[PDB]
Amino acid sequence: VDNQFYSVEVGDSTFTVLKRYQNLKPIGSGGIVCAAYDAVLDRNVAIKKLSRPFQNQTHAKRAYRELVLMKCVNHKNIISLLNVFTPQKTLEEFQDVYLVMELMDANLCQVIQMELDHERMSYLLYQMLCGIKHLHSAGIIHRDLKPSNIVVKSDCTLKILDFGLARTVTRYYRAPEVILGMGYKENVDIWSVGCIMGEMVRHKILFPGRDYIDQWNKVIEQLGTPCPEFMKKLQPTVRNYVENRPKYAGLTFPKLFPDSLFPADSEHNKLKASQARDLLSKMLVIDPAKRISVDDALQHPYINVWYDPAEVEAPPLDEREHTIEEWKELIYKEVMN
Ligand SMILES: N[C@H]1CC[C@H](Nc2nccc(-c3cccnc3Oc3ccc(NS(=O)(=O)c4ccccc4)c4ccccc34)n2)CC1
Repeated sequence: VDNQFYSVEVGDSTFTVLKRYQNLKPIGSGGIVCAAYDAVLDRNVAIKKLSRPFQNQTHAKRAYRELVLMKCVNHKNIISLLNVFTPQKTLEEFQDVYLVMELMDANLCQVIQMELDHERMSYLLYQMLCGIKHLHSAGIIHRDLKPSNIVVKSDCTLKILDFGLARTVTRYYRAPEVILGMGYKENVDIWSVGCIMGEMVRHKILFPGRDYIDQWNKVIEQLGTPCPEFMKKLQPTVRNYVENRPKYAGLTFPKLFPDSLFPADSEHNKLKASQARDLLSKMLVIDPAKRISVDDALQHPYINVWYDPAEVEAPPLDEREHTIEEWKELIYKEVMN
């Protein structure tokens, strides 16, 4: 049963996988990820090694939620699992989980460093929004979208790699309502998409900062101090702190995103430029009550040329604390079924 597996050294770690997976190359560390050729499917795959994911509750809750959710969702813009396995034979010896998905070519950090035409940028954006809408329809509100957890192929197809934060580290993309602990709804994810869109245009992180204080300052000093209605939705403590900040009017969007940042040589590109700038202005809106929704962003002219009911309207529960040993059991049952 273990002769089904072989081991190879990859850097500082050891991968022990099914024999079907061949010629492993490292493509990411931080679990460990390898590219591989899969002889049964005749295609390339990415193999992720979770080492002792039950070693603490943070690793374990995340790993478990991820595994479970991969069955609560089938959609081309979201990560899909081809295979799950462990080389260990019994609950007692169990250590590692390996997860296999289709191999993609790049993450969004890499694409952000490139200039893109409007057709590519808009298609990428459309796919993000489709994936999010599918998620929201399943009751999953992500709240942690970022360029590092989105991946693309050379043909511009896109996938979201994880399922976000639970109902209960890079933070530049987190919504104001998250950063300020204020409660949220579906369009909390529009903010992050706006941060990503804005970065793709400017080639610079919009709201960089070593901590949330820093981040909040970078947000208001560019977008302006938000309205009184927004302030009055904050808790006494946080509202105090946010209202006693140096005030700002902020800048308009032609100044935040000058005409020289876009391709605007032809009439096609001049028009798409102003339309891009319009969508940004509906997305980077501090007050969730005034921020565009996902359905409305899909209907926007910059995005809607791609619209397709098939992709947009595809069909769609406890969260609790446990010890290490209980997590190890929960997780092992999920990889074994
Ligand atoms: N420079 C290029 C970047 C893209 C690379 N191709 C590629 N294709 C697919 C996935 C990845 C990838 C890269 C780095 C880290 N993770 C990657 O993929 C995964 C992310 C999350 C996964 N889910 S998870 O359960 O492991 C997870 C999610 C969130 C937190 C913890 C664990 C993956 C599961 C199986 C296989 C790959 C997974 N990378 C090729 C090289």
